[PDB]
Amino acid sequence: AVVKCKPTSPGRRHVVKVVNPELHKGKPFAPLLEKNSKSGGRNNNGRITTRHIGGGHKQAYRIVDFKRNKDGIPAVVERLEYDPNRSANIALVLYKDGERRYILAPKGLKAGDQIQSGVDAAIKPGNTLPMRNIPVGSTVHNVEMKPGKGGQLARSAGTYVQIVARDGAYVTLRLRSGEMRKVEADCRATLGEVGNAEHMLRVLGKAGAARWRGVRPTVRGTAMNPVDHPHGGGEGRNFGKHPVTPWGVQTKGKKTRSNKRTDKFIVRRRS
Amino acid sequence: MKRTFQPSVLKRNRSHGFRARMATKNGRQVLARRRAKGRARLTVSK
Amino acid sequence: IREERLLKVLRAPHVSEKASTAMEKSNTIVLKVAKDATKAEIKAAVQKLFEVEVEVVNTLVVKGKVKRHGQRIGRRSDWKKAYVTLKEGQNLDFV
RNA sequence: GGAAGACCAAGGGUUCCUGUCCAACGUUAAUCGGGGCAGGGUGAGUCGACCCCUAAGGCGAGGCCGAAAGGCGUAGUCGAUGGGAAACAGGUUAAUAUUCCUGUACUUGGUGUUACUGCGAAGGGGGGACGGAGAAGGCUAUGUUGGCCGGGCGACGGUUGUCCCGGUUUAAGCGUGUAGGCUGGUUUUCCAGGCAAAUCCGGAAAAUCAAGGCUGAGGCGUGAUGACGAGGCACUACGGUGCUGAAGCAACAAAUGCCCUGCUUCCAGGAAAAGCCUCUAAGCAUCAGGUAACAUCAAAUCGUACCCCAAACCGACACAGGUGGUCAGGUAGAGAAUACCAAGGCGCUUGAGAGAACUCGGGUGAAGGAACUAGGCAAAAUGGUGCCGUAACUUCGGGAGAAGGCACGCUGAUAUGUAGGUGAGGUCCCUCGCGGAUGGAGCUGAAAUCAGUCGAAGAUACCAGCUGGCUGCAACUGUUUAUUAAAAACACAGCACUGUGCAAACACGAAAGUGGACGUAUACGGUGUGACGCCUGCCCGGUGCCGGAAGGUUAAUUGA
RNA sequence: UGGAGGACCGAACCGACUAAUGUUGAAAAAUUAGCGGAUGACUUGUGGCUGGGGGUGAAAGGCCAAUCAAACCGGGAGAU
Ligand SMILES: [Mg+2]
Ligand SMILES: [Mg+2]
Ligand SMILES: [Mg+2]
Ligand SMILES: [Mg+2]
Ligand SMILES: [Mg+2]
Ligand SMILES: [Mg+2]
Ligand SMILES: [Mg+2]
Ligand SMILES: [Mg+2]
Ligand SMILES: [Mg+2]
Ligand SMILES: [Mg+2]
Ligand SMILES: [Mg+2]
Ligand SMILES: [Mg+2]
Ligand SMILES: [Mg+2]
Ligand SMILES: [Mg+2]
Ligand SMILES: [Mg+2]
Ligand SMILES: [Mg+2]
Ligand SMILES: [Mg+2]
Ligand SMILES: [Mg+2]
Ligand SMILES: [Mg+2]
Ligand SMILES: [Mg+2]
Ligand SMILES: [Mg+2]
Ligand SMILES: [Mg+2]
Ligand SMILES: [Mg+2]
Ligand SMILES: [Mg+2]
Ligand SMILES: [Mg+2]
Ligand SMILES: [Mg+2]
Ligand SMILES: [Mg+2]
Ligand SMILES: [Mg+2]
Ligand SMILES: [Mg+2]
Ligand SMILES: [Mg+2]
Ligand SMILES: [Mg+2]
Ligand SMILES: [Mg+2]
Ligand SMILES: [Mg+2]
Ligand SMILES: [Mg+2]
Ligand SMILES: [Mg+2]
Ligand SMILES: [Mg+2]
Ligand SMILES: [Mg+2]
Ligand SMILES: [Mg+2]
Ligand SMILES: [Mg+2]
Ligand SMILES: [Mg+2]
Ligand SMILES: [Mg+2]
Ligand SMILES: [Mg+2]
Ligand SMILES: [Mg+2]
Ligand SMILES: [Mg+2]
Ligand SMILES: [Mg+2]
Ligand SMILES: [Mg+2]
Ligand SMILES: [Mg+2]
Ligand SMILES: [Mg+2]
Ligand SMILES: [Mg+2]
Ligand SMILES: [Mg+2]
Ligand SMILES: [Mg+2]
Ligand SMILES: [Mg+2]
Ligand SMILES: [Mg+2]
Ligand SMILES: [Mg+2]
Ligand SMILES: [Mg+2]
Ligand SMILES: [Mg+2]
Ligand SMILES: [Mg+2]
Ligand SMILES: [Mg+2]
Ligand SMILES: [Mg+2]
Ligand SMILES: [Mg+2]
Ligand SMILES: [Mg+2]
Ligand SMILES: [Mg+2]
Ligand SMILES: [Mg+2]
Ligand SMILES: [Mg+2]
Ligand SMILES: [Mg+2]
Ligand SMILES: [Mg+2]
Ligand SMILES: [Mg+2]
Ligand SMILES: [Mg+2]
Ligand SMILES: [Mg+2]
Ligand SMILES: [Mg+2]
Ligand SMILES: [Mg+2]
Ligand SMILES: [Mg+2]
Ligand SMILES: [Mg+2]
Ligand SMILES: [Mg+2]
Ligand SMILES: [Mg+2]
Ligand SMILES: [Mg+2]
Ligand SMILES: [Mg+2]
Ligand SMILES: [Mg+2]
Ligand SMILES: [Mg+2]
Ligand SMILES: [Mg+2]
Ligand SMILES: [Mg+2]
Ligand SMILES: [Mg+2]
Ligand SMILES: [Mg+2]
Ligand SMILES: [Mg+2]
Ligand SMILES: [Mg+2]
Ligand SMILES: [Mg+2]
Ligand SMILES: [Mg+2]
Ligand SMILES: [Mg+2]
Ligand SMILES: [Mg+2]
Ligand SMILES: [Mg+2]
Ligand SMILES: [Mg+2]
Ligand SMILES: [Mg+2]
Ligand SMILES: [Mg+2]
Ligand SMILES: [Mg+2]
Ligand SMILES: [Mg+2]
Ligand SMILES: [Mg+2]
Ligand SMILES: [Mg+2]
Repeated sequence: AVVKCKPTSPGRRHVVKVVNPELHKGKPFAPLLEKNSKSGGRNNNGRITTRHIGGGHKQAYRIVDFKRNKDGIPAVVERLEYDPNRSANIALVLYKDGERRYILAPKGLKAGDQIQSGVDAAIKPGNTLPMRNIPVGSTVHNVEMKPGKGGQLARSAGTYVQIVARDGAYVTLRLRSGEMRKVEADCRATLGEVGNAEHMLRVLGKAGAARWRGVRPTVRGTAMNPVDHPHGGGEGRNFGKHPVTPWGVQTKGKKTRSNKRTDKFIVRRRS
Repeated sequence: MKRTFQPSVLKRNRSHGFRARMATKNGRQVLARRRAKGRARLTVSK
Repeated sequence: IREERLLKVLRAPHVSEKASTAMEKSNTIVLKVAKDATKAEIKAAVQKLFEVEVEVVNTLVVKGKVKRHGQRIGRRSDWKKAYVTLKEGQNLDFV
């Protein structure tokens, strides 16, 4: 339920919030939780290696199963939960034998849905399987790049991958970025899409909101002094140079991808 | 107003205390220099 | 415990108005004891050396004062004080 | 007097208390002191530290890495600001007291007996265990009045009365199980998910019962024939000592404290680990070990004085500055603002005169009312509660407290105190109780209307908006040049470009590694712009970036 | 009925808009009278982390011990 607010105060005005009424109100499933500490975007030298991070509300790490490797054993969806650790929602599911696991919550999923994973599984959303057993052209998420490693691709809300080719050991995917990539057919994937696709709609409306999300302010380079940035001071408002990162590398159009390892896999760039 | 020295014991001793010096090469060089100048007390200890 | 240690515990009777007060009124004596002795060893040592019955021993440590002698700043040594409770039974006296 | 009081933590380290002294110290004298000299003073199983357990973070055997020193990190091992057993009232010192004394308790361990008995962990599972906001019901601390008890008839009119003053205090514990919150219960069979095992956890299936369990403020009872207690009676070195000791209840109001780590709701989704409960593996089986009652022993060590809204800490000073936590009396008041007082603490360590100019901080002002000046700078004025009323414009919320106006004291009646709030006695019921209904004594107590009355003035003090019209810039709350700049600067939600396929770009590291992220293109980084609304036109010649490989050109290399 | 908000008025608390006094100060940045925020991008306690060809910066070249367009201390060093 994507909803605007009546503007009872200037901050509240532009706020669009997304209310999913189907979400579980009340505590997560404890045995599946972990401790998580915010790093302030700082490495083991205490320096800031990534700017604009910190503050933010406290979060607990939900342990989500990306390998989906408990096999041929049906499991049913108990409830949908909010995961602070990621865009998407999650599902708390119960395998027949008495085990519970969290998973990414795919679209069309709701309390009561039977799902299952293995080589044999039926094709319906929320089911997982190695991809040579997947109909070509089908839509999937939570895709592995190496067999048994666990899902990496299309974990965000509303994202998904289309399988456009099966050749020998390699299936070719149309990635969400628009880039054709080969992946070995033995990597499990999951049917449907990631749900809560309306995540992207929601508007913060006020700086404070962004600050809850662990995002600190961003100082425009050309505002700083010439010593701090290449973009540098001037008298009043002055630019004069081609745009660069704070470390001087050219931005706005320069390709920074360099790997020669992973090249044989990539068919074509996104455009 | 609020001046620069706001004392704390635990702070004082973790920062400059004997053991804190001895932890490192540099610190033991401090304690070397002091023992060579012949101080009354090397570090800050009670 | 060994007796050899014992005879080394108890330095001296502590003399003062508080002392006299407790000795008369509550049946308790006051001792300067070695800085390191403990309630066990003082209980033992009185019970042994004065041969009378100790109930309980409470203790404290006195920090010596700081003095000046001829501009020089010295520090009087620390020491340990012990309030030693005797049961109403014994009567210890001064001849 | 929401402190200039009382108690801590920090920090100090003897400044504490007594005697004695007055050179120096104390902005003066000082007989006094936080000064000098001497003595005394800090009493713990249950308050803290230690200790048990972990957070961020640190160190880190092996290990990876690095010219050397060294960097990173695994098993570990440290690290509280967090989690972990238990004590209260009264009495006492010149100075300690939750420690000493009186009484009354409590906890955890060791040994012992006795009765019973499947006990065992670094492994398993529960528990511990967690946000913001809100709501309001139950209470208590506490206070006010009345009853009660002791004393009082009072320097000046009046005061044997509906009169005046003072007291009306009592804890942990132990027994009880209430307002409230949470949750179906019990029995049986199966399943292997819980790294091995499981009778425990989770899962499935029947059977059966409806009350069951868990939690819980406070009340009541005991604790307590005790203590405390106004005072009185004896002695006193006039500092005190000893004896005796009345009443010791009730109604009402009431927290920000407790019930409540609860309940309702929101999204930004809200520590870890041990004690603690249970399940078993290796094991051990009449041993061991566990459970209960009685006896018995132990509970070590260190801190404890005094100062902490400061003359004792941080400011060179006995410095108009700075310093976290706790307690929270009265009348008025929305109130922890304010004004005046209580408990309690102080009069700020040079006075004494005089009553000029001038400076400082104020008070008042004829007539005028911004004519002052860079500028209404400063001053004055506004100021409260209820009711009436309120524009352009608008993003429909606002603007708006717009503007402007009206009543406001006291006394009486409606009512010798109403509406409400609380709810005794009685009668009835009861699954009999801290129960239910009825019941209305007492107690508390707004608001209004009408009639009167005082004053120049009733929001009489302190307290407590100046308002309106036009326009620049910035949407907005925020942030900033500690110490001359708070803005029109910065950020901002949003918008766009662009980079990045995960061993991500990028960043920090000669490297290992780490952050990005236990994220995954609805993600992440970088640059610009900066809500919303309307829009974002032309130019690729210049520099840049992206694509192209044909030719021309060119490095090491090879050596004709 | 409900109780949203970088909502409103307003003390503690946080801050520093104006004026005067102070300028060998009561103070090496204060006081007095007014002023802004005051449920949050708030505020504060204890502990930890980042180290100078560096940090950190809602960005003023601000901040890093009353010293910052490159801290402090010892050295080269009797620099020139
Ligand atoms: Mg670390
Ligand atoms: Mg960023
Ligand atoms: Mg995150
Ligand atoms: Mg931005
Ligand atoms: Mg600038
Ligand atoms: Mg810099
Ligand atoms: Mg530059
Ligand atoms: Mg500029
Ligand atoms: Mg210009
Ligand atoms: Mg004792
Ligand atoms: Mg002790
Ligand atoms: Mg000595
Ligand atoms: Mg006041
Ligand atoms: Mg401190
Ligand atoms: Mg201390
Ligand atoms: Mg002294
Ligand atoms: Mg004194
Ligand atoms: Mg004296
Ligand atoms: Mg003098
Ligand atoms: Mg004099
Ligand atoms: Mg004299
Ligand atoms: Mg003295
Ligand atoms: Mg304790
Ligand atoms: Mg650690
Ligand atoms: Mg090593
Ligand atoms: Mg290390
Ligand atoms: Mg430890
Ligand atoms: Mg410690
Ligand atoms: Mg602690
Ligand atoms: Mg503790
Ligand atoms: Mg005292
Ligand atoms: Mg456990
Ligand atoms: Mg906690
Ligand atoms: Mg909640
Ligand atoms: Mg009461
Ligand atoms: Mg009478
Ligand atoms: Mg109940
Ligand atoms: Mg008496
Ligand atoms: Mg409160
Ligand atoms: Mg409080
Ligand atoms: Mg004490
Ligand atoms: Mg004390
Ligand atoms: Mg203070
Ligand atoms: Mg005080
Ligand atoms: Mg001082
Ligand atoms: Mg003075
Ligand atoms: Mg002072
Ligand atoms: Mg303060
Ligand atoms: Mg008051
Ligand atoms: Mg009132
Ligand atoms: Mg007064
Ligand atoms: Mg008084
Ligand atoms: Mg005082
Ligand atoms: Mg004047
Ligand atoms: Mg005037
Ligand atoms: Mg006039
Ligand atoms: Mg006039
Ligand atoms: Mg006029
Ligand atoms: Mg003139
Ligand atoms: Mg003029
Ligand atoms: Mg003015
Ligand atoms: Mg005025
Ligand atoms: Mg206007
Ligand atoms: Mg009347
Ligand atoms: Mg009445
Ligand atoms: Mg009534
Ligand atoms: Mg009623
Ligand atoms: Mg009149
Ligand atoms: Mg009138
Ligand atoms: Mg103009
Ligand atoms: Mg602005
Ligand atoms: Mg604009
Ligand atoms: Mg502002
Ligand atoms: Mg400034
Ligand atoms: Mg200023
Ligand atoms: Mg590099
Ligand atoms: Mg690397
Ligand atoms: Mg991480
Ligand atoms: Mg982006
Ligand atoms: Mg701009
Ligand atoms: Mg071009
Ligand atoms: Mg071109
Ligand atoms: Mg090119
Ligand atoms: Mg402050
Ligand atoms: Mg500031
Ligand atoms: Mg002020
Ligand atoms: Mg204010
Ligand atoms: Mg405002
Ligand atoms: Mg305000
Ligand atoms: Mg904090
Ligand atoms: Mg800042
Ligand atoms: Mg400085
Ligand atoms: Mg430098
Ligand atoms: Mg330089
Ligand atoms: Mg030279
Ligand atoms: Mg020279
Ligand atoms: Mg020369």
